[PDB]
Amino acid sequence: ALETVPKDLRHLRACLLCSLVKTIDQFEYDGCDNCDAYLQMKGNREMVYDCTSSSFDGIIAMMSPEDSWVSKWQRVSNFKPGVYAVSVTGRLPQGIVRELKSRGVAYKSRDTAIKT
Amino acid sequence: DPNLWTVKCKIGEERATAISLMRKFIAYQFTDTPLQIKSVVAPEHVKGYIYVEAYKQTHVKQAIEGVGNLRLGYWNQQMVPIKEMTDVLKVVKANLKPKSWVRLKRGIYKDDIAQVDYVEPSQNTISLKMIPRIDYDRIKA
Ligand SMILES: [Zn+2]
Repeated sequence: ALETVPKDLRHLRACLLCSLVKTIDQFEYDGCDNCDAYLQMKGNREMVYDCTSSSFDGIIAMMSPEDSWVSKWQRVSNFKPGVYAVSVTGRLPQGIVRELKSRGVAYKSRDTAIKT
Repeated sequence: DPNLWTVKCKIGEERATAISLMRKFIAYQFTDTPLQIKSVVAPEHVKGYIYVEAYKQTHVKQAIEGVGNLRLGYWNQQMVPIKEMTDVLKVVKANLKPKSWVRLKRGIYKDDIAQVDYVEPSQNTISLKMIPRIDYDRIKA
């Protein structure tokens, strides 16, 4: 859709769960689409900087996760089409990751990149 | 499994090409001439060409028609082996973490190592640790 596509290249962040790369205005207005009920991101800016982090590289034009090897490798087949990444460095604090497992949400590290 | 093709592009324009392709796909997806491309990879370390995922070469050949940026890489479509389907996504250590060491390019402390202290969420300025090198106003006039 036209709401997930980034509008302006400047000031762009990325999520850590599904690695959704969009513009800050969309994050403040729309927020994480693939995970909204379990993240509570729409309607505030503090949570955006809390969970999402700008430390990420790589961009991929995901359009058919159901039929794509990259989606299987990145484990993003059960997500909506959009502009994702391949390496998001960061880790959520110890106050939000706890409730994810209780509600039936497995928290995995999307930072597929290597260190040294 | 689908194949990954390579197409040449201009140097310094990779995110713009990606967003333009996304806009074209979103605008020409409910028409009689959709795009069969699966995805495109634009690594940050590379600068000068982009990748594209598709089964046959005719798909990407007919999918990049009309764009004025990929005109250069239109008469040749190279195919890479299947072993190169996993090294493109690899990244060697983004690169923004506090209490880390970084170097400077401009200023006076050129080609010197420093250390980060605090990061501003506004994404406009960042602190830095460094030992002064000035002469304390004794040599200069
Ligand atoms: Zn996410």
